[PDB]
Amino acid sequence: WQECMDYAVTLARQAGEVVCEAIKNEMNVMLKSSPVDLVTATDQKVEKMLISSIKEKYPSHSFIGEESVAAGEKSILTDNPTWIIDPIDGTTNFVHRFPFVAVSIGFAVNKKIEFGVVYSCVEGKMYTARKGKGAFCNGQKLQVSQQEDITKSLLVTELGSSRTPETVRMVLSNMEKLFCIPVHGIRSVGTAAVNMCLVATGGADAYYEMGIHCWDVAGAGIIVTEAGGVLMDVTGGPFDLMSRRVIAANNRILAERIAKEIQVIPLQRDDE
Amino acid sequence: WQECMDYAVTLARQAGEVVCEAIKNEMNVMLKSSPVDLVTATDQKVEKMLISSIKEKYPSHSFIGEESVAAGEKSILTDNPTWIIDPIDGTTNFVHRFPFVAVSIGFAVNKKIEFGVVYSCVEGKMYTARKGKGAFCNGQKLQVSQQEDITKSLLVTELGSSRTPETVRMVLSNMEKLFCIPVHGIRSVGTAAVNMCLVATGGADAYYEMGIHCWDVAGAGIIVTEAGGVLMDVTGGPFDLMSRRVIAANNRILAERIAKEIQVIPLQRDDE
Ligand SMILES: O=P([O-])([O-])O[C@@H]1[C@@H](O)[C@H](O)[C@@H](O)[C@H](O)[C@@H]1O
Ligand SMILES: O=P([O-])([O-])O[C@@H]1[C@@H](O)[C@H](O)[C@@H](O)[C@H](O)[C@@H]1O
Ligand SMILES: [Gd]
Ligand SMILES: [Gd]
Repeated sequence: WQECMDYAVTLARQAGEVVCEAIKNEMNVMLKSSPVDLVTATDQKVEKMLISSIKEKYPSHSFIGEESVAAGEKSILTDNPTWIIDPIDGTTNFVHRFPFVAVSIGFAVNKKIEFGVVYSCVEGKMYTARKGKGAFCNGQKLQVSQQEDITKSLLVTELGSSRTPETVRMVLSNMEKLFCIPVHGIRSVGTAAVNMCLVATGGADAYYEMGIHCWDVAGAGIIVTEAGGVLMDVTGGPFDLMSRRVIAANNRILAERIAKEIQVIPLQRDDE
Repeated sequence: WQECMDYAVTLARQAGEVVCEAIKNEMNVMLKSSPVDLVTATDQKVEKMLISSIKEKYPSHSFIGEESVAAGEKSILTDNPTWIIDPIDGTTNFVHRFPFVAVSIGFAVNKKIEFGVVYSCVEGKMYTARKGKGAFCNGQKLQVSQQEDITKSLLVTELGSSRTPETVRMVLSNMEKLFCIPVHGIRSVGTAAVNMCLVATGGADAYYEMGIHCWDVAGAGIIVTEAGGVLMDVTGGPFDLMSRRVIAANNRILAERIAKEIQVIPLQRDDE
């Protein structure tokens, strides 16, 4: 898989180049499932580039990509080598020129992530992680923080892409519950992949969200775990990649405390 | 004042060097008025340095600083030249190594800000602005966004430092109103001065908050205005540096629409 991975880092750098040239130019902003679910031409062409490049070298492999699943392809994860691609994680940031946009590639064999690559092109930061080998940013090794006390922790989360009132209501009240524990604070930079890479560096202690997709988190998940952190479902159980929920923490102590505090929001799975 | 200003830029870059070497070392964290109201040796160290060097060169000038006020100095603004200083805006970010911390200096004469310098040391970003002379980031000229439609805007705000349940419920309730207009999104980077600097560059369309202080916003306010933005009280009234409240928007249409939507929290003024 190291060949696949070496190839992946090369593709991520190239697609990052395209994303960061486009971010300063004029854009065609179109709508996906709602007025706040957006897509530009750059989302579409970068995903096209990546999928057809990988298919060339590795014609037997499977793909799950955002814009492809949007085009009618299905998100069904099987045992076959599958590349899980978000061409632009943080499309709303991109459209606004808010300076956090990531290219994300995860690679799963037997439904387990083997390596992940996250390229934050505006910052010039390349995060990579291979199962068993550690996590790196620009060739430097990452470690999660050591905080075990929730009342001294800094959390990252997002409000999400739903404006359904009851949903929005549970998101905000889950926030209030954690805020008033109290925790030191809560941050939102606008993309799941970068929020998670900030946990891996030890800049934040935990990230949680409900509503994300498998493509938003596949690459960054192995970066957290290889840096020493943990992935978990909001029930407190095992992380389920197709479930649309994630807690990504420095350790199980903080992970479990969050799970205990927050209420589950009902969501259709990626595999339904 | 250009000599004062050139001096200020030199001082901010210097102090930024202290902050950003300190951030990679262990801190003893201390509390002020609450368990989420944090201070370290560096906040105090840096403010002392800053105030000595200025009044070394400018004996007649007045000073307002966060840790000085915590040491019993009073935050009254006269017509005298006054340096308004936050050594570290983003102390909780600093403590955690969350990569957004700023040194902030504003300079007021006759109770109006003449110039402002904000140094985001981890990114190596120096934002400066002088009345009538424009806004710059590392030599590059800033311009706010053109967005006049609130339904297509991206906002920044912070949950703040109060854990009083009445206040917190108001903060989130105001959030919910705006989120559900709907706006494209809401981000939180953890420091007012950096939040406001993101508005000046055009990356975010507007920032608002209640509960901040004159030292959090004195430097970055003139950077937004010289980039073409507007400042305003959340009441709809004129911005008031001592009122603990601010909207910093790209334009009047957005600022007034926000004031309309949100309710005011009663706050103790800085000059009281
Ligand atoms: O659409 P996108 O920018 O690729 O992915 C985004 C995620 O990174 C973010 O965590 C989530 O809150 C947004 O709703 C959206 O899903
Ligand atoms: O205390 P500090 O780090 O100098 O300044 C911080 C501000 O930048 C931030 O906008 C606010 O939400 C925090 O409560 C705090 O006031
Ligand atoms: Gd995306
Ligand atoms: Gd401060």
